[PDB]
Amino acid sequence: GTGYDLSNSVFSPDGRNFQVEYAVKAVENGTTSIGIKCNDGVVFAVEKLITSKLLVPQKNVKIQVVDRHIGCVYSGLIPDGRHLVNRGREEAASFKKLYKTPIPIPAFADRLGQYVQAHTLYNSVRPFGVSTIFGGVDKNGAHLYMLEPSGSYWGYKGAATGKGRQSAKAELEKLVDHHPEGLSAREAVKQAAKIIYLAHEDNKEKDFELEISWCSLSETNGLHKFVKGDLLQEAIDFAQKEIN
Amino acid sequence: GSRRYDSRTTIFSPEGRLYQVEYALESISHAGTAIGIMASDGIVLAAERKVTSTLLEQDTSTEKLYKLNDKIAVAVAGLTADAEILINTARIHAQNYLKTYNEDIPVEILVRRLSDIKQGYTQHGGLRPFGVSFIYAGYDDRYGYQLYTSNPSGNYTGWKAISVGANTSAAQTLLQMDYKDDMKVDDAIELALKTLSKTTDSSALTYDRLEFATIRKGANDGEVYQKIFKPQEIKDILVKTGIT
Amino acid sequence: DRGVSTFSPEGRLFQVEYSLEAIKLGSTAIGIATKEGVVLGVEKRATSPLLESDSIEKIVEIDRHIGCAMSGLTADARSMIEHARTAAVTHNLYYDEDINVESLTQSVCDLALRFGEGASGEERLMSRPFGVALLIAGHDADDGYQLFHAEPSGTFYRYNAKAIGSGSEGAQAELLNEWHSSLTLKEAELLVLKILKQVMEEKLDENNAQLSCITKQDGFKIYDNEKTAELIKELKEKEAAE
Amino acid sequence: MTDRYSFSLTTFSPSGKLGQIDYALTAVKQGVTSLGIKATNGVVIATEKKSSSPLAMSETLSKVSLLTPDIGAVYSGMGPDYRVLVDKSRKVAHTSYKRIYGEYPPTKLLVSEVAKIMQEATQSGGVRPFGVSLLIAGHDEFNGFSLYQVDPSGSYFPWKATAIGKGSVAAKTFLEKRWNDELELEDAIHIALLTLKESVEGEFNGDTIELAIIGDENPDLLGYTGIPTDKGPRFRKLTSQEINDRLEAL
Amino acid sequence: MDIILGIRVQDSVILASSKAVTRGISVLKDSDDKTRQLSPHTLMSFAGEAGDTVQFAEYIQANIQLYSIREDYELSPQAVSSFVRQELAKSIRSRRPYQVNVLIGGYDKKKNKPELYQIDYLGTKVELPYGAHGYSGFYTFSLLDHHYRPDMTTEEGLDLLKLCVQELEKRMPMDFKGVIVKIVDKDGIRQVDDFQAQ
Amino acid sequence: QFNPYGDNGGTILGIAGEDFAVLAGDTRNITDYSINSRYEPKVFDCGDNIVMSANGFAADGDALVKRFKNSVKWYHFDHNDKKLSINSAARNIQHLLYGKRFFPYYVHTII
Amino acid sequence: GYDRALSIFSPDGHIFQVEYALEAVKRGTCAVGVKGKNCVVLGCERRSTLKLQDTRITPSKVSKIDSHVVLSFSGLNADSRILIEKARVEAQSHRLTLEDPVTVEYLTRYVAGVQQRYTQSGGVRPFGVSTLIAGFDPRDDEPKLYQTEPSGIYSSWSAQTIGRNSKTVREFLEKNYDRKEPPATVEECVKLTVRSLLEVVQTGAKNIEITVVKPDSDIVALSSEEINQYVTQIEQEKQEQ
Amino acid sequence: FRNNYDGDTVTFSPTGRLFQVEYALEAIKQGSVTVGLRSNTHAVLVALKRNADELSSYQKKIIKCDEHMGLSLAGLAPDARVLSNYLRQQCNYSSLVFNRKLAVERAGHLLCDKAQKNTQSYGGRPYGVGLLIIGYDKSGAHLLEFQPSGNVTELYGTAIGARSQGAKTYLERTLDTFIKIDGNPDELIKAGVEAISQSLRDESLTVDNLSIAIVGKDTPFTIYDGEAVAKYI
Amino acid sequence: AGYDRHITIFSPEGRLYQVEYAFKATNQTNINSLAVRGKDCTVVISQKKVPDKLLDPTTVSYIFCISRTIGMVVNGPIPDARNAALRAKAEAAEFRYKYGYDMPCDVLAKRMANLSQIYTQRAYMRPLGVILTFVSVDEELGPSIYKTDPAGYYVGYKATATGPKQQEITTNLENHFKKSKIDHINEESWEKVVEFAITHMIDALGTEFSKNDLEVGVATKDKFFTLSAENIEERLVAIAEQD
Repeated sequence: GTGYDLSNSVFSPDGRNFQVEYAVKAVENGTTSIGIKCNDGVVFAVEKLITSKLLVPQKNVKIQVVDRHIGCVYSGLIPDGRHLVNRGREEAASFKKLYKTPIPIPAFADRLGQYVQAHTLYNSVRPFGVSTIFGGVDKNGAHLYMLEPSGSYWGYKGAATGKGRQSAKAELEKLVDHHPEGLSAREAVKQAAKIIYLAHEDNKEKDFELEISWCSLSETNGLHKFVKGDLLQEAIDFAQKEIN
Repeated sequence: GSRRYDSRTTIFSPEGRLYQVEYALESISHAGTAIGIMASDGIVLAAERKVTSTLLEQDTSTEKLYKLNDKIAVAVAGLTADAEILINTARIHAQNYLKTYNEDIPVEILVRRLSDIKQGYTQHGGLRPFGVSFIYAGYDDRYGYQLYTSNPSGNYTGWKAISVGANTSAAQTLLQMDYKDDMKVDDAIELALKTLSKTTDSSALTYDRLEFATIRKGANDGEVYQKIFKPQEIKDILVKTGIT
Repeated sequence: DRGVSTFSPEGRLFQVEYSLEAIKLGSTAIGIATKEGVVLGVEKRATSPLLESDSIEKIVEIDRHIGCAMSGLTADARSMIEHARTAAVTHNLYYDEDINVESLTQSVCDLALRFGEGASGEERLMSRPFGVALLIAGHDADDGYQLFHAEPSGTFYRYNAKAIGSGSEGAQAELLNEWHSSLTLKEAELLVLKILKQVMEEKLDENNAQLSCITKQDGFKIYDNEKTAELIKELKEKEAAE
Repeated sequence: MTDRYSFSLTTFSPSGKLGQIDYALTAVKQGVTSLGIKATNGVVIATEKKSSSPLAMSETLSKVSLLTPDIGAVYSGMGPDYRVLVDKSRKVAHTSYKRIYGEYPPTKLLVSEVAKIMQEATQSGGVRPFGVSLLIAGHDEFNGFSLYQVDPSGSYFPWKATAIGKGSVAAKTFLEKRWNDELELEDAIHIALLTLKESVEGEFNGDTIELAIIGDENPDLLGYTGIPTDKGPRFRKLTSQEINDRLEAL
Repeated sequence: MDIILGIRVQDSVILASSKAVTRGISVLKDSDDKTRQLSPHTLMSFAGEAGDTVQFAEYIQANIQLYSIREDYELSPQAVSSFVRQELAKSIRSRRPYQVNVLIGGYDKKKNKPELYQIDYLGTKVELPYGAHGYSGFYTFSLLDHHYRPDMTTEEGLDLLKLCVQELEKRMPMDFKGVIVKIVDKDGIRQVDDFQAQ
Repeated sequence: QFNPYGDNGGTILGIAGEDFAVLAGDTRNITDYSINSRYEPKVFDCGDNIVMSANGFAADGDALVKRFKNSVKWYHFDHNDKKLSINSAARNIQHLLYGKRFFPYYVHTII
Repeated sequence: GYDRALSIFSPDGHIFQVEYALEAVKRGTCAVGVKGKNCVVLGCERRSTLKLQDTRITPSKVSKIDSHVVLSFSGLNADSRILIEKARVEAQSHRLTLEDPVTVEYLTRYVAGVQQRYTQSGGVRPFGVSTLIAGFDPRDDEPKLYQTEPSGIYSSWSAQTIGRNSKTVREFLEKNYDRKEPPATVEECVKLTVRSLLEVVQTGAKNIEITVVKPDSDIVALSSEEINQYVTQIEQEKQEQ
Repeated sequence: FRNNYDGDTVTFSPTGRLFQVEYALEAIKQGSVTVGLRSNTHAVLVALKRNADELSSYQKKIIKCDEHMGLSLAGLAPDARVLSNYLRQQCNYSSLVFNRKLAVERAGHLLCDKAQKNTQSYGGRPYGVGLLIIGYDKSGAHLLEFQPSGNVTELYGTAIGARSQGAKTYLERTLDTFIKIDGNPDELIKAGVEAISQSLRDESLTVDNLSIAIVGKDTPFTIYDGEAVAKYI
Repeated sequence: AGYDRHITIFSPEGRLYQVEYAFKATNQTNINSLAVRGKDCTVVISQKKVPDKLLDPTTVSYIFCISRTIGMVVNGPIPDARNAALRAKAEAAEFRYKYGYDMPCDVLAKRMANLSQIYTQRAYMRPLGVILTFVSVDEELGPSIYKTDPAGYYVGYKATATGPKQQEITTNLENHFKKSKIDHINEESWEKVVEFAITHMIDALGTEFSKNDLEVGVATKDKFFTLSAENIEERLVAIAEQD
């Protein structure tokens, strides 16, 4: 029959979970965001559509840090994204409290994975309306991840989700082939600023505001930090220049 | 959510009837017939075993006559399993009463309790009612021999003779026709077998398809005695009353 | 089925909007606030001549300086009144003073949206909204005489005059013209009595209608039949006199 | 989260039927045949080890389980439902009896306990009835040998012999013809093997058939000595070989 | 403690309970009725801890009265005492046990015989021809053991009781301000308004 | 064992004039024979023209004052900024204190 | 765990489950109550769908809540039992804490509250019962008669009836009861009650039971004959014309 | 379509929408207009109070959460009470435990998170009210816009409610002007009123009809109603 | 009525459609795997497909290390597989803590099968769309393979296969054993057992594999471990020098 798509934990005859797929739709309808794993860290960037001149510039920050070494950016229903970081933050706090060492990126990823997957087990909850790109540096270098509303996640060389994920992935794959030896924090920051600018075409209608953050074992000491001032403007230029 | 699959077992019909109770009764109406007849010197409980076999161990079987107390017994019509749940809680109420007052529980008090439990599954909890109807035969020093009846609704009433289960309409007419206040236990025993014998949906009325019990006050003693007839005893009496 | 706390496509809560319909079917209740006190009057509306009309209590005292009238499923209003009386008394115990009319109302309205089958926000145990609206009237040192209209929505409004119940829209239009910022308590009394008479299916007498008021001096009082009957007559006269 | 299914999933239909229970029975009907025969000095329960693949190890999956040293069970219907029932059965025999009276429960009582667990899954909120019918065989000092059948409804009845599952009707008929109240245990095992043969399509050997008995005490299977009153378990699962030895004189 | 005596004669049970209520250094009242009627034919006297004493009695009374209306029947004295014993037996292993001792005197209309039950706060129950709680037994039992007879008339009972009370007034250190007496028989419960000088 | 209480010394005084009132208190806070501070305010302005001081065990005195000040704040919130009359504050404080009837605020408070 | 809202509002502003609760009351056997000048009389009708019952033990209709108050009802018998118990318990509790038996109005207000509560609580359906409660307030001789329904609403009546054909019997009472001169006698009050029941019972000597309640816990139910004698003297009143 | 996916907040539509939330957002549009704007020294809330009858009052739409924070509501009043009360507690907690005033941006996050919980679980309903939060903290003047979907945004100015778009275009135009009304509250307020009027149509803001609140550098959040706002009509 | 297809209640035929559809989900990954038992080791081969070039190949796996001795390969969506992995690890760690010895492979399989059976009976819990294959060298049973499914069913195997092309792998293996007449790969080294495993994986699937097309797990006395791309390459080279 039908109706297999009205309840969350229901398997359709083809073994799918429609409510989780519908969530993905809300994710694709959101701003484009990305991640780039360099040789000693990771960079995060995201598009911020400027609805009007009334939005105080540089204020409504989207990227979030977890603990002190993890960055998270997401596309889709923003409130769902914050909800997931709050959990992440509790998850990292708990882990550190018992084991003393800050939570390893892979371990953190599964914590978020298990939690999100949990919201696809009952019909009393709704799946998350976001795809998240998060990562950082730990005992064994850098790690970049992307988590889907289904709870699925993997390690990535580069990742993107949202409105212009195709343009993004396209550019990311190029970088992957042309740099088998690994990009650098400094370089990834500029590159990321470009991918965002290019990917902004699928939304060239509204003006936007770029946001970048990074976690580099050499540029930030393995601590997550936002790219501001000079370094930021330098990347905005590098983009505006290669956008023509 | 779950609301979708909630049958709502405890609501009123536009006519002011309880759906589940009515259907449970409809269920009981297909159960083996059970009869209860009160004489001046005792009570008689007779029931027809619904479905049997050559291989069914009748000596060890019990599906319609249960001992609740030393002075109270019930005849069951409906879901045996449901009945056993109530039987057990019934047996406990009796012992709690005994422990508290150091006197056997008056027959009505025990029936009202059990009926109250049934009434509950009728007003709250969202669970299906028990598909059971009881005929209580008991004795107490305040009303002597008593005969009661309770059904899925939780309603109970007293009788001189009554039946529950299949073809009660016919059975009740036959009893109303030949019952006399001055009867004697033996008269009652004979009437009970005659009634079943005429309402049976089976070929003949053999002993391997009957359950029989009597509550008398043994003249040579001064106390009450319950007797759950054994296969042979049922076979005997069946020959005497002329059913062979 | 559908949740008891679902939003209609227009941004309204079904159970609450339907609640308002049940209230329309209720007996008319009117309140008028003057600088000399507030008057509250209701339509007894007995369902038979054998029903002893004075056992109809649709005007109750909350505290000495607060009283209220109800319209709709009146049985639903018992716990609201219980809650209100407890609130007013409790406040006095804690602060050695009188609860402000507005606060008391706000407390009652706080129960309003406490319904659901498991609404995430606390523990709203109540399967449906109340099916009755209230006219809360009183006096206090800060804002003097006040008249409030508390709905099952959880919102309340202050009025100089207000009618709720079956004859509400008709009666409200009336109050619009009749009310002015310098009415006297008596002008308010006769006025409430008149509007009731217009919308009541029955011929208003001191048996199927009840008046009451609240004044700083004597507090909330429910007018006894004899006192009201004299006012009925006085109305009939002033009316026949033009 | 949290089970918000606190209402019955099994209810009465206008005809008075309890649908879910019927369907469970239907699921039982598709199950592999299993039977039980009560002799004068023992009881035998048997079923077919319908291997779902030749790569699977048929031993690892036993359909005949020991509940207490004198009680065993076999089924027809949904194996997983049966597996958990067996765990619950073994535990209830301890919690609600052995830990109270210091002795294992008599067959009827345990069966009664099992039936209760099944009755509940017929009325409790948020669950479906168990899709299995069990045949429990045991022996106790005051009741001797017995054989019971427990249905998804929670009902149970004592039998002299019976069968459940796929070819229950045919098998039940064949048993009514060979059963008498003077059968010895070995005679019952024989009749069991014959009855089971009709219900089996392919291979019929001690590796495709599972059969256990409740008979005399097995001191050799006790594990220790020194306590006179402890003579060993009456429950014993026949070995692949022991079955073949009998299939020859079949 | 207070005086609590009970004497079971041929056709009735008599309960005598001291009237004094002392709190510290002062005797607050001298007309206290340490009794509660549980049912038309069942009376209960009591002594013990300051507040628990009446709280308990009234709790029992309410329960027996509720049973009477629900069943439209009066529980036998035996049934009532078993109910009371169980209440006390629960209370003894609770957070704060009721420290109350009681005498239950009733007339069993069905057996047509008077019955006396003594039950202490531990839930210890026993049926007797006569009994007491506290030190009362110590002074009066030798007299009762002596003059008591199963066929005594209510009048003889009241006389034996009078003798007991005089012994109590002679040898006991405290002034319990006399006793209030009550009789339970086939016709209910009545109070001997004249014992201040019988 | 652990003792939840302590004595911080100090003394306070409250005098009601006909149309004015005063609440004074030394500013010395002590522990046994030691001085913890020569200047540690003990009398406070709690708004709505009310002055208060809870002398005795300093931790409790601070907790109370802090709790009462918050009470005034919520009073305004819940009663359209109605000023809290001295008599109303007094009744309020009675409840604050009695709330810990079985683990008292070891202070003598005056307003 | 089960807390589904079973009693909810429908578009027209109705609570169907409570509406249907009343439908169950209409199906119940008729009950009537009329207050005299110094007594209240409660009459009920007995069904006959099945007759061969034991009248000694079968639960009767008029129940005592306390020695001075009784309660009769129409609707689901099982449900009525739950109300009687709660009321009886509340009657004892009230005596225990206020040191005075309940007034008839208090006891009625209580029952009504329990009923109202079941109209807006999850996981429960309303009581399919409507009641008549009557008696005399402690140390008062003025008769009291009240009525409650599934919704939780209540009020007092001079005379009232609930159950099947209550419409009919109410009319009789409406054009047969004078507030000016209420049945000044227990006898002329019990008669007015039987007359109102005969309009619907249709010759029911064993199908009619009356209970008389007087001040100071004076309650008693008549036996077949006593009533049968009232029916008799009444059928003559008709023929004598 | 929609009909089968708007029965509650725990259901996504085939296109990734949450109707119950969108329906909630609809209650806001049906609500009376309210405006907010801020210079670098002050933040002003100008809200048009709406009346039921001409015998009724004009429902209060401005609430104070602390001495340095407050908000204006549009939509389900009861919900604004719940949210404003929750906000009052957080501001209160911050002061008591940390002796620190809660940052306006922090209050925004807290609101968003409370609102979000009511859009992912069965049984609850989204809040049906819009909020404009203004306040002056350690980083200056701030104006926030809260949406029931859980989205909170920091703006220089904005408006919500019926015809809100009128005033919203005005402000977006007057931007460079009002954002510099530093040190002069009365001017800022006049600008607020000259914006709220851009959404009129029915009547014209009166004395018992207008409601204004302000907070700033040296101005504890305060509310002006009636005659106190006469000098602005 | 038609809801008997949404929650796990019986259908008129006595079926549980949700359990059936859950089985359908196990093939979503389009991955095939198989396990075989050596003389003293257990091996599990599974296809490894990494479609995206932006993925970090090293984080793509469906094989898990449940304990020092138990290994688990999962057929089905990764999020459900990771849910089952975490639970199994927890169950195994606790068993050791409470009972004093390592949880046996078969027992863990039974525990996981029982958990699944519950989702089969309780309405609020959905089944997990996965099939779990546990392997190890049990201290009492020797090389072991136990597999559970969404039905809550489980059994031990001499060898087994799972995935879209399960039937082909199975018949291949069946044939080999009918021939060899023993229930295991008579090899002393696990390296040769891994080679047998991959060889038959190729025959049955008619496909060639590079070192990055496979994923291998090996269970030996007191230790289960997975092979590296290079450990596998060495294996691939060996099978090459024979064909």
